[PDB]
Amino acid sequence: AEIVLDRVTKSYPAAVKEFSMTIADGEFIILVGPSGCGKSTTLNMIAGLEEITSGELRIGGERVNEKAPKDRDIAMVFQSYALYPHMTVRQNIAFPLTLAKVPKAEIAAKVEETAKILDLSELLDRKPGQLSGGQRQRVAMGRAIVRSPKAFLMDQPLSNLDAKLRVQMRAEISRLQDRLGTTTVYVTHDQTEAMTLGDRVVVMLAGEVQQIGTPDELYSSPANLFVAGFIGSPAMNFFPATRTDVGVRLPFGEVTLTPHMLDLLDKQARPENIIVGIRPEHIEDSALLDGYARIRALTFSVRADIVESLGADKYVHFTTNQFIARVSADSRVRTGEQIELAIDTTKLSIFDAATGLNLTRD
Amino acid sequence: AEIVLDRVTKSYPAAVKEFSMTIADGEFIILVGPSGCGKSTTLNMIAGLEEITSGELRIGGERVNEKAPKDRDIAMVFQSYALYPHMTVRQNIAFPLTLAKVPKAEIAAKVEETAKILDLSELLDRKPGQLSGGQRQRVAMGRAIVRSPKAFLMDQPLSNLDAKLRVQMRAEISRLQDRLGTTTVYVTHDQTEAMTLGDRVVVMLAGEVQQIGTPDELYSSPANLFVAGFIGSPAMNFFPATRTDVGVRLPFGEVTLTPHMLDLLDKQARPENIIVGIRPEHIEDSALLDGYARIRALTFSVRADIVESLGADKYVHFTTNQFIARVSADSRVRTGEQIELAIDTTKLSIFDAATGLNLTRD
Amino acid sequence: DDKKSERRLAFWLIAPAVLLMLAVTAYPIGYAVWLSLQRYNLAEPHDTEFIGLANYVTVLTDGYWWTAFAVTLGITVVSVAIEFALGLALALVMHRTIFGKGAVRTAILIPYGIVTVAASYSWYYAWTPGTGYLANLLPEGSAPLTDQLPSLAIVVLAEVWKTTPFMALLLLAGLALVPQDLLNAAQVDGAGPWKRLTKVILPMIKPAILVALLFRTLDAFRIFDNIYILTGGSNDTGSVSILGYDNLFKAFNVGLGSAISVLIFLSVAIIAFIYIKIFGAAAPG
Amino acid sequence: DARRATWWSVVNILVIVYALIPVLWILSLSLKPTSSVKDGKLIPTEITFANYKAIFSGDAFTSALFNSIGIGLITTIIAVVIGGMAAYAVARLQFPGKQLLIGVALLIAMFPHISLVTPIFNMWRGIGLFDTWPGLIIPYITFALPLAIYTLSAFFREIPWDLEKAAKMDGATPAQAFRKVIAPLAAPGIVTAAILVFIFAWNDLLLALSLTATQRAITAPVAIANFTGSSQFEEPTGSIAAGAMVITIPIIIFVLIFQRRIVAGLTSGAVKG
Amino acid sequence: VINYYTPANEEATFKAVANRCNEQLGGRFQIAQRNLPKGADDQRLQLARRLTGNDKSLDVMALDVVWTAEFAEAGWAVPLSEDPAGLAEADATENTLPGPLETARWQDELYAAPITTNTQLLWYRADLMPAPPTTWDGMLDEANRLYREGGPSWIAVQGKQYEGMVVWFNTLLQSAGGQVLSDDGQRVTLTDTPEHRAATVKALRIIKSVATAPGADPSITQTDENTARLALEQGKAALEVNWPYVLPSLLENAVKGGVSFLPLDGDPALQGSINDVGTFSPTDEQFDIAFDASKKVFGFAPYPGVNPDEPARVTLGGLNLAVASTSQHKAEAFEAIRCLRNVENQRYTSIEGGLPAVRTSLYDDPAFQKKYPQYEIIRQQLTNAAVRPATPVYQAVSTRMSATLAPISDIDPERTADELTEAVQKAIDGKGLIP
Ligand SMILES: Nc1ncnc2c1ncn2[C@@H]1O[C@H](COP(=O)(O)OP(=O)(O)OP(=O)(O)O)[C@@H](O)[C@H]1O
Ligand SMILES: Nc1ncnc2c1ncn2[C@@H]1O[C@H](COP(=O)(O)OP(=O)(O)OP(=O)(O)O)[C@@H](O)[C@H]1O
Ligand SMILES: OC[C@H]1O[C@H](O[C@H]2O[C@H](CO)[C@@H](O)[C@H](O)[C@H]2O)[C@H](O)[C@@H](O)[C@@H]1O
Ligand SMILES: [Mg+2]
Ligand SMILES: [Mg+2]
Repeated sequence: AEIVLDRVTKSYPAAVKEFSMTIADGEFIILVGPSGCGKSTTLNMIAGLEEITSGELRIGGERVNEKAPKDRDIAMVFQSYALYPHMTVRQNIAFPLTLAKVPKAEIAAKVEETAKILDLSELLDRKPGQLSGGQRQRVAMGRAIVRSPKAFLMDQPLSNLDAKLRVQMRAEISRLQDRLGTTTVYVTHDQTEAMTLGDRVVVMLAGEVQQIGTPDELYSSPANLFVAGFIGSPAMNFFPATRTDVGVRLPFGEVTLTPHMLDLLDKQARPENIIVGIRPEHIEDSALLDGYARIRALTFSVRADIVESLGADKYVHFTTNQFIARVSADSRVRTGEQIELAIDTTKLSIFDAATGLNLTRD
Repeated sequence: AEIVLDRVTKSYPAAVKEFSMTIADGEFIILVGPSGCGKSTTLNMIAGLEEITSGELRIGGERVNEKAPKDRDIAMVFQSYALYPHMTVRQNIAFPLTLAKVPKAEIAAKVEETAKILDLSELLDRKPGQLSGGQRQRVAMGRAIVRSPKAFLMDQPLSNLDAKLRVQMRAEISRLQDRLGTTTVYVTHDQTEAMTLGDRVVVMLAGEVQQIGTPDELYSSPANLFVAGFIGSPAMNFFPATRTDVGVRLPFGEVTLTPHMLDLLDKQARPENIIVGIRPEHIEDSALLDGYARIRALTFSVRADIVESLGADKYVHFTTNQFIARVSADSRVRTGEQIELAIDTTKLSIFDAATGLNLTRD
Repeated sequence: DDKKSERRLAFWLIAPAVLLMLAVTAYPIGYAVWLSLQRYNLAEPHDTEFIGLANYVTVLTDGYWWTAFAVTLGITVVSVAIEFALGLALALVMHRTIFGKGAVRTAILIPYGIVTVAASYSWYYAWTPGTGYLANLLPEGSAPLTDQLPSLAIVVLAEVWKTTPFMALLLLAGLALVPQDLLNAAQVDGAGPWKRLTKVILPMIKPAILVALLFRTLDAFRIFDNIYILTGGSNDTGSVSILGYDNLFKAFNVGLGSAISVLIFLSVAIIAFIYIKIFGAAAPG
Repeated sequence: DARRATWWSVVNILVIVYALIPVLWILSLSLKPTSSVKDGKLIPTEITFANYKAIFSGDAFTSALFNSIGIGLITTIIAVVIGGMAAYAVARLQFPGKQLLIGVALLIAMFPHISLVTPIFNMWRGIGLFDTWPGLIIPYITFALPLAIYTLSAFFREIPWDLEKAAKMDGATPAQAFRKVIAPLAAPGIVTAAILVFIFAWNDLLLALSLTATQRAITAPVAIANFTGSSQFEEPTGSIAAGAMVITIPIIIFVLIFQRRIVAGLTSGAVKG
Repeated sequence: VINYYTPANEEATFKAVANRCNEQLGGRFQIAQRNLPKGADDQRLQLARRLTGNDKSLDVMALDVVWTAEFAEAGWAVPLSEDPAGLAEADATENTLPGPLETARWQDELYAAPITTNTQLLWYRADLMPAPPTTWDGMLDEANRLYREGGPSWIAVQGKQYEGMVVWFNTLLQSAGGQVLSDDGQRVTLTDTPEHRAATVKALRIIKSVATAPGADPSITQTDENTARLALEQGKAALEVNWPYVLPSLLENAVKGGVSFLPLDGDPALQGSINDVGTFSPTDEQFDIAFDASKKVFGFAPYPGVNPDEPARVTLGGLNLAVASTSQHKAEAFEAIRCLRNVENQRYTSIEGGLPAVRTSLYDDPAFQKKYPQYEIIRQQLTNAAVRPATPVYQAVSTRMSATLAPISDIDPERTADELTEAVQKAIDGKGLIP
């Protein structure tokens, strides 16, 4: 149901701050936060575990807190794996369902279909301990896929699998939830899974949330200059700047463009110190089209020596420090300062250090 | 030193069946492969654990295949963490230092510098039961980084960490090994971290190795038709073909007419069930001048209706099966009859069935 | 190497244990069987020679031994069976506590250190018509010690109360091993407070009950103290250990006391065999 | 949270009453004069302490309580230490834990002690120290070993295997994995075989009843049985069931010391990925 | 040096006597008492396992009177006629009460010298009974008449399934002729001739109608002698037969409120004392007034017989001394044993001891009657005293003769005679398993 987490907080002899937000039914939500940022603790709390300290949580219109974890019909896939060592995998998958409607003419098909889904149907003999990581993970995930509860709570559910297994699980994990079944709280810091699956993503840091938008409203218009420099693993590099509205600045350069976005920046008294926030995916090599049909694309890149290959398209360690730009595969460069680039000066994230709310979009 | 594995078979029915290769000093060997193909078993058989059945390991001028694992001087990080749940993180990292050489004036600073490296200085005196998952991972890596040992072995040492911290950790690991570390085997699945660290990768499926080439000659020119569908994450080789050396068609039209290497391609002279295997990172929209600053690169005029908008580099699913294609962000696309897809006909690497090598680069 | 480097350690590791266990117990066992091989009386020493299995065939062909056997067995299989079911609850209250910081955790363990004679006289005085804190609670002139069945009831109660801190300690020590994440996932997977037990917490300690279900049903099989000090043989209630005491110490009939000791060594070894075979996972395997 | 604090305060007295009222009746017998020992009345009237000053008459009970408080704290130590070696070698090792050592350590303890006493008596007669601690200690240890073997060989093989692996990797010789790796995790597995051995060798009266002669090593549970109040055929309830309230002091201040190492859930080193 | 062993129940008196014969007597050779446990059968087991080992020690030792000589039938305790031309048989029976000189002979010679004797005798509440019964068939008849009151009809005996049962049954057996085994140690003369059988069935019918008496109730099947000494002290018993300790017991107990319904609050002379565990030695005057106050409600009489005033030949007890055969030197033991039972030793052992001593004419002087005012009767209970059955093995036959009598209730007199006799036979021939 509509899980309304109104001002939740845990403490320790400090782990989450006021988590005021809601999660409607049917839609996803994907937490993401650097490392130890009240993330698995939020799931432990919204489950029956980790009794709250602030004093509010409402699964649906109810007032369900300090209640037994059993009476909240919530499934879970922990960061760790329970994976009861004495049972086999058949029983590990049938456990949460056999404490439910019993008839054995149901489990016999259920623990077979939900094991062919995760590609395990051939491995229904061994017991945990005789299984590798990419199999224990799948079994732990199946133990919550098989439940069909009123809420799926997957906590880093697919961490160590291969690429094609991951791209098939990301398919059959939403091709399953789309029928019905949950307001799921997915947890992952993968930067592709939080963009292809969630209907509403959530970035957080040390408890406090930052942005609760959609997987595109964050890549395009990020607020508070941290989700800005966080999502998009080749993180948006940050050049300094001066106030100078019309032509703002560059580390080596001042001429800029796009007055079509200063109509609202007109009303600003922000400190003159300004971060310009250019994402690397917007840069090209000027030896391709000079940016656009218009030759002028601010040919500025000079010093690049660390050209990491990465196959599909390579990364130049752009230095005017320690910036990164990405150029295409056929780019004829190998540790040579002949890579005068072309940035796109119609889209970029002006910012400042104090409040960093320079989103100024929509 | 020089770890020379020769036909290291293990099974208990199975496991890795035939593993024959060498690892000289200095270079990594980043093992990759799908879940349940045997990587952890390989690292264990290298470290002595899980005694090999019919193999002959070798390290330097001897045959260390039955010696005690204690007598090899080999650090390790497991899939699991194997963290001592009572020793506070301080002693938990200082443990290997408290086994052979114990000058406390040195141990009190080595562990401090190490905890500074891995961003653990704050949560340094705590027991690994009140830590997070990422922090447990970083501590299990810290227990192996501060040893200056005779060799390395790492088994997904950064599985659950944000990309931001992940890239810094990868750069630091590269620096450390650049100082000195021999045979830093590195089992990992994130394709973006198997092409920037490993100076040589080993793709394997069900024990048997596939290729031991550099991570450039692996993505550019794949072998055995599997290391093409496994690396290069959104890979695609679903296209059938029908050879007509001058006129050879495709499910869309004339594509492959490349006499500058077609000589070897015809020298192959193999069954007519060949596969072209066109990457997704080269199918494009109708924006750039086609061919190579030209036209008639077979604009596909595809009719699919599936778009994934992760970031500013979208993926279109096109079937008219289940093909995929990278597309620049500027192409305003939707779920209707839409963009004519143009493919550059210079990077094809045509495959063939019933033998499944068709390397076509030699 | 490792094969040699582990057994060369293990032999010198178990050397003192088995060495001491064979230095002062092999010859006594051999002598206790020798005394069974042939008639022997301490009242007339060296007045006897080899007789064979006469002692065995005469102890198996009486009625005074099957009676002392169908009582010790009928007491063991009802004392340990209730002791386990009560020790589970006692260990749970002893482990899931919030105030049991030595408050209950040791007040549940002092009733095991009380010496057996000073703790059997307590029950013998407790149940006497006229004298005893509870014997007066019964109706006028009850005396539940003169008749058979109430005597068996009180002799099994004085064993339950005595040895409950022996299987309310192993089922706790071997229960503090169960990791928290397992019980946590059992909790979140739709399992109450009982369905958790026998499903996720019990099959883990299955090698921790094999020590509290195999080292009790030996001692509670050779019950001698709480049945001799407490109505030692009235109306055919004597156990088998009292029958091995009477015919050996207070009769000097060694040639038969040794046979009656071996005849319960065998009958308890069959129980140990059945228990080791029924549990699978055990001490050696 | 009074809900889980009233149930847990009633089921915290309905045990400390059940397991205490006999150890209150023994006290009531111990604190009564020799005229009202047999009128019931669990709460004693006219309480006096003649029984304790009676048992403590010069050099009667002190030399039999020292000879036990200083023999238990030796049999426990030497039966856990060398009784843990074979346990660690049968649990975490391959060959020695055969069906021979186990099949012998299973028959040793279970054999009835009654028929076994006289051979040990006539052995210790002319072989060495018959009526002192080493003559009394060795049988205690030899009959307590199987307990301290089956209580450690079942809690020394429930340590997660990856912990042993991580101990091997760092280069820890087996004299250090047993000291800093596998021991503190089995702290609730050692303080449960260092208490049972103590309670077994502290209140048994089948061996020390015949294998002891004089004030030199006459233990308490046997110098507490042969008491004479005033007449031959009588039970000095002022000295039996009233010296137990003194012999139970160490078995209180020992459990109260070793109940700390029984700490709740202690291991977080599991799969976690 | 000679180191005689004595039970721990009466050991301080023997320590003082050992002193008075080792240090007070000339410096010939010292003596000690390295005692042995008080289990009363544990002691026999310990002595047996010591003498079997042939350990050259344990010169002289104290053995109970029931181990007449069957202890020394294989040669454990040396006879007296094998003295080093000493005075063994000339002093151990020069003149000693005709009773305890029977419980030391084996067949035709003595193997020991008795030091302590003990005889049962009725203890009746002199308050409400001026006619102490002298016939068992009238002894329970008195209680039947007395049934009007609720609890004085409790006949208190010692009939628990232990040595008490046989030591109370043998009195009644021999009080009408016949011996359990025989005048020797080969046969079982219990029911052979009708003369013998005319008595066993009446003994069984008197030991049945007292336990199924109109006033007697349960707790009489599991009653040893302690219940028999405490039923009279509580106030719910009128007849009870016990050893001669109960008079000192009552006179030192009923001071502390545990009275037999006589007031005996305690004169402020001894009440003015906080006397330690032992409440003895009030300079004999508080003792005098206490006994005089207990005179009217505490009466005794010679043991109640079954025959027409042929007094019941009681079954005596005590403790004898014997020189062991496990000593390569024994002359010193034979010399010291007769200095351990002499005038002063055997005077002290009862004057300020517990066990009634035995001498030629000790029981007939003002030097003895100051402690045992039942001496005029205890010196006659020791002449026609029916010893416990002479046997080459005792510990076996008794735990079968009492096992047959374990459920006293419903013994059905006329039946169980044959079962008891065949049980004794199976005990005496060596065939069967002891229960
Ligand atoms: N048992 C504990 N005792 C004290 N502090 C704790 C404990 N468990 C967690 N914390 C605190 O909370 C943090 C863990 O929060 P959370 O569960 O969200 O982390 P996580 O999601 O596992 O981390 P990550 O994904 O970065 O690995 C720790 O870094 C610590 O600051
Ligand atoms: N203890 C065991 N007993 C029997 N078979 C086992 C055992 N452990 C592993 N296996 C077999 O090995 C297979 C996995 O091989 P291995 O452990 O080498 O893979 P891995 O490379 O660690 O896996 P992944 O790549 O998914 O992390 C299992 O599917 C199983 O069949
Ligand atoms: O501690 C009292 C309980 O244990 C007793 O165990 C003793 O007797 C056993 C044989 O009968 C011996 O094996 C053991 O060594 C003794 O300690 C007894 O078994 C129980 O009846 C007591 O309740
Ligand atoms: Mg986490
Ligand atoms: Mg693996």
